[PDB]
Amino acid sequence: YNFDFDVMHPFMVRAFTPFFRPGNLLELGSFKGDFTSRLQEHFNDITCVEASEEAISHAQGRLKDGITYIHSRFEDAQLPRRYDNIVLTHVLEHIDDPVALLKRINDDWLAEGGRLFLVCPNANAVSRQIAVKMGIISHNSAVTEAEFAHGHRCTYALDTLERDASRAGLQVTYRSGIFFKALANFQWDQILQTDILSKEYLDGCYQLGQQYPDLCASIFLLCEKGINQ
Amino acid sequence: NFDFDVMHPFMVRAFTPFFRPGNLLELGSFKGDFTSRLQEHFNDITCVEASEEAISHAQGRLKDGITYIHSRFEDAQLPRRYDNIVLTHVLEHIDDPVALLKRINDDWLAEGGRLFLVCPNANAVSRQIAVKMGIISHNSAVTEAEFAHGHRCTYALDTLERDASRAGLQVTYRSGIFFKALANFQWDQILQTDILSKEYLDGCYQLGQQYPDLCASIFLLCEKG
Amino acid sequence: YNFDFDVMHPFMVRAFTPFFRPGNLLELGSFKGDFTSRLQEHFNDITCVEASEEAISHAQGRLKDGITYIHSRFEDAQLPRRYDNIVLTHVLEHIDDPVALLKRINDDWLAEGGRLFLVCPNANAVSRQIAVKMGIISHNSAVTEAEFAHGHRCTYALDTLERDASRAGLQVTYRSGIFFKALANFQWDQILQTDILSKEYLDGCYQLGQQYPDLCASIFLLCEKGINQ
Amino acid sequence: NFDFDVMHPFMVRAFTPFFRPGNLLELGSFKGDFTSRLQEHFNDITCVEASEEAISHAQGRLKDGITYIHSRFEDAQLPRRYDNIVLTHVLEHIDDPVALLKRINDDWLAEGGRLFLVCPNANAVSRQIAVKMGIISHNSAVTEAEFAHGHRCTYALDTLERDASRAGLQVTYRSGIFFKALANFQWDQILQTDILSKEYLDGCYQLGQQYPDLCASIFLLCEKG
Ligand SMILES: [Cl-]
Ligand SMILES: [Cl-]
Ligand code: NA
Ligand code: NA
Repeated sequence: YNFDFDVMHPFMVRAFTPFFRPGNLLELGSFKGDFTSRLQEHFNDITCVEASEEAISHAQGRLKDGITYIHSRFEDAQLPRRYDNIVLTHVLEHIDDPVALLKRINDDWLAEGGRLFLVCPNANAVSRQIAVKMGIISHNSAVTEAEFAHGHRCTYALDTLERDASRAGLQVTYRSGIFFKALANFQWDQILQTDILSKEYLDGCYQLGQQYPDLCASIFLLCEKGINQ
Repeated sequence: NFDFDVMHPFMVRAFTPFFRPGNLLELGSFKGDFTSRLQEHFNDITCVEASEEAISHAQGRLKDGITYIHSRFEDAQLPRRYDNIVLTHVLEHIDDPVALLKRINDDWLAEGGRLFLVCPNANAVSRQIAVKMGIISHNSAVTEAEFAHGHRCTYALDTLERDASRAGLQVTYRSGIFFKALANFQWDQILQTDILSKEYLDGCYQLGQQYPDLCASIFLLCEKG
Repeated sequence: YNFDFDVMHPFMVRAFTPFFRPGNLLELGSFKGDFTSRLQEHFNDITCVEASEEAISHAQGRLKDGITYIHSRFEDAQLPRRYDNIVLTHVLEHIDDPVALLKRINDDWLAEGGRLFLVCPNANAVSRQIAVKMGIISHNSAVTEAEFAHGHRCTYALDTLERDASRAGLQVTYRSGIFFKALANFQWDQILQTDILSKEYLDGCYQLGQQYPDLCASIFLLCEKGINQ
Repeated sequence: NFDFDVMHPFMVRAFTPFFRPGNLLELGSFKGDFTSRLQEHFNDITCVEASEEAISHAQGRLKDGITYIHSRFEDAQLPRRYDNIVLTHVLEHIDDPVALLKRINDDWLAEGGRLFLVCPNANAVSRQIAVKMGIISHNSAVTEAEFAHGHRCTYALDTLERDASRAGLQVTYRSGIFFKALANFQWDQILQTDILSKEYLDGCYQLGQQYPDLCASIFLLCEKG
């Protein structure tokens, strides 16, 4: 059990489902294709952009047909088309110039009526706030040493995430949160090996999280295209 | 009027990303004040309203493309099932709310259809301040004036989802509409002044989504169970 | 490990400590003396009112000197004195007429300058809200069957608790919450047998709970005497 | 003025149940506006203020029982240690806030003494609405105007407790003062009207305690580590 892959990925797909547009999907930062496989249950026409040849090859081997793979960094990517749905989940925090990426999404890649599904780890998640109170993390939006090593350049909260989307020219249509998270991953991974927490308890955390977006594991902005000339 | 001038447009904004293609049923359409806004999104709207006077008034002021059904909910015979059903600021008046919601689930929602269920929120900031002030006993109380207006309940997210769930609906999304720190009587006064802008109101709508429990109205997006 | 006795009792004493007045203390509903023993670290002159002869006898055996024991129901209790500190923790929810008890506290028992420490289980605790979303409990302020069996007649939240204090003539001076609680007791009691959660993590829950009173395990009103004639 | 007329009295209300018997030190007492309120609770108050003009003004308008110390914090030589230390709306101006807090911990607090640390809150409702409106980039930003006024930080509970902790203080209680949904410029306008009562303001103070993160100002009660 990995909390991110086994718990968060499915709830993210749940969170997105009511907002999906008919048509195609673009997955930015598809890596090894773990999230793509869930998206394939919803879309037959998926385009995947990933900078790592190794990751993109693994995906290619594992996933079913109907994926267009684009091996590129986002700033160099030349896409053949515009997209009805764009997924950017746990990628923006790794980008040196996040406004410039969101701006490409707005200006170059969103179809008319298209939607961006923008999801990042939340600074203000309960578990993270507890770690801040414990002094393990200096403050909520801090980037820790491990985090920086893993490539994080920011730790978004709803305030700074909407700022950057807004700065990029996107229209933010909906703000929400995914999964009320009171334990840290290291704790989840241990507890999930036990029968202490049920699947219903997890579903409850998802359900309650919608009522306290600011306290969830990940925060979620639904965005639409704004006119920029 | 805060409710018609501020709340109605934000309710439509909140629904817009969830609307399904197809038709729409408005339950409790009254004089058509909300229907007019919905007409910007749908050419095929069916309206159910028990007051003949109200429904007559709407018919007078709305554009073509409306099927009007003059009936109590318990008596209503609808000719189709619906991709979108709106029940906004109605359920808190209903003596047996779960029974109405169960008709929606079992009879009126199309497969794939969505119910837009919106009710005034007991935990709204302005109401909580009124409770702290001793004006209202507690958040989910029904005041004498509200009871006189026909309220039988003051929903919060907990009680509203309970009733939807008991009816057999699948509650898909929970949210709030408008971060509300002032009472209607105060808004109606301040709205005559230039102390608050439209951008302020927009800001309250945006912030509201981040604190659903504190909003003016709470919103459950539901699907057929 | 019992979450209530091992985790909540000590945090309750922490929560109270900054507000304690010099002088004596009255503990209403002292039962077997589990909480009294912690209070004895702070006060040498404690008066304990308890309706159960069995419980009050157990306390008597176990606790150190400096306790005045009063075996009475609250409505019949004739106390010799007024008190600088009154503790009513997890008792008010068991009372058929809670305003009438709080009114005795205001009118008969609080000394001038005296403080009431009023603590009840919170309807809106995170764990409880999750159980509501799971459909195990109908709504936050519901009283479940097990709860009713244990003697609960109400499940307070900050709104209804301040209402009743106010109705009784008390002045509510401070509102807070004790312990950010995302798991149910049955889960705590299992997890506490493991090394999954540390003492620092628990302290973090206490610390964060103060910032979200409405979501804590127990809610806490600090009250002072109001004039009633 | 919202800050002097509403905020100051609620700050005293918030401190009152935590006050220790003994003496009190007010750091950054300026013209004595807050000191006058504290004088209702303490006969032995020591005031530290760097502006000679300000401190002269206070001396003119305050009652006996005040020791005035005209000094920068870094230079201040205090004759005693203090049972109560007040540092309200000062720390956000200090270039090295942890260094000031460390002097408080190590040199000025009496054993058993309490520090009343209060700063304007980045996550205040009114500020969050301003951020959603695009007026301020984000909650903890410092605006040009605020920077011109000397702010170097916009604290929230997370950053304020971080700095107190780094100084070696023991953070004993965390709270908020005043649930604030309107900006000062809006309060100052609405306060001229009769749209909001004193009971409304009291209600905002009461509700604020239940949502510290959303208050006008945040309040840490600290003790010596
Ligand atoms: Cl159907
Ligand atoms: Cl000392
Ligand atoms: Na442009
Ligand atoms: Na009386």
